[PDB]
Amino acid sequence: AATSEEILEVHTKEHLEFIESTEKMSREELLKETEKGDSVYFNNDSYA
Amino acid sequence: NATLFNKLKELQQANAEKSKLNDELRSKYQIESSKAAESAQTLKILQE
Amino acid sequence: ENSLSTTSKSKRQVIVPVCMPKIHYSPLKTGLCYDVRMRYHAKIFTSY
Repeated sequence: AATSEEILEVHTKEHLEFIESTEKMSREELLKETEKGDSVYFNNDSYA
Repeated sequence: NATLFNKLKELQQANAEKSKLNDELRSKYQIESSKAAESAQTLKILQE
Repeated sequence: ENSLSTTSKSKRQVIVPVCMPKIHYSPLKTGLCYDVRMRYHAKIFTSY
């Protein structure tokens, strides 16, 4: 898998903290961020 | 009418329980997934 | 058959030596990347 060092080269800190925080969210929080973004879906099993 | 309604309700009940079985398999899937990732990472460090 | 028909019983002297062929495409293979760990990420059936 990709480490943080190579993935921060083009992507920002805030996006990485966002995707790192959305790993262990609730059910309803993942559903709320799924309806928040433009045609996306998150998961508990999404980060790795 | 009675036979058709009993078939409908049995099919609805099967559709109700299969989602619960799928969610159970999803939870077991995630629990296996974390250890699978750790074993893969340790094999990578051994490889390096 | 031919009237050309070269006629000399003698061992021909060696001209070139046999070396590694100077090509760099296709004695090689084609790389493939695949892992089942991408199949972890699925969707939460939420609406119906």
